[PDB]
Amino acid sequence: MVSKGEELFTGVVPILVELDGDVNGHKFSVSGEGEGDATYGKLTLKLICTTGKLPVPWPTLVTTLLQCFARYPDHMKQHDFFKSAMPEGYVQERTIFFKDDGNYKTRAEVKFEGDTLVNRIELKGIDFKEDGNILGHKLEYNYNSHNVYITADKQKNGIKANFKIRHNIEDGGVQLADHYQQNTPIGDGPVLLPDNHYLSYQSKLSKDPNEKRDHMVLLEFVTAAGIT
Ligand SMILES: [Cl-]
Repeated sequence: MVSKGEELFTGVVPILVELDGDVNGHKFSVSGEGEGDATYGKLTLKLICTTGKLPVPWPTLVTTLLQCFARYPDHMKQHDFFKSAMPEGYVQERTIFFKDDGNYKTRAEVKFEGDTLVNRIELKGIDFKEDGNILGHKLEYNYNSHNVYITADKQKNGIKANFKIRHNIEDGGVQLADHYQQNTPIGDGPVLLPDNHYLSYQSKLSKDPNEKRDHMVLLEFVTAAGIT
């Protein structure tokens, strides 16, 4: 295989996610577990709000709460930065602009801790309207399909990405969330720097019928594309 880190994703990998958030002073934490299967580009997570009631809609946290589980086609294997940075991992940082509303800033470390892939995140949100679509909880509990556009950032030995999420509004149009992303390796080992391509995402949100805590079950299907 074209990276040593790629070897770590040939089977099902257990996942842990931990997020600490503060949006307009409303603090919260989220803990999740699940598994990823990069051979099929699939991951499943159950995420719990461990502080009680989540003060923002679950859909607004989907992108923050594992691009190393993308399925890269065989002809694209030299473009998989994410797996090449494993097991030491990478930092993923974003600014997320909600149109006509506030923004999230996130910093995450995605790395192996033993045999488990862990995503540990800090999120800060500011400038939200208390009666906007986010703090007013006006978003549908569902998720559209999007492309994440990736380019190399050789100066940082990493990558950049951008994309636009469309969150359906209950009885309305959509709330846009414009994402800007950077990833840089944590380790010093060599990584794969890609040609321009994209990750095609499809996501499904659901609930565990036996779970009484505030939670989200998230299934993502992720496939790299955009190179002939
Ligand atoms: Cl929600």
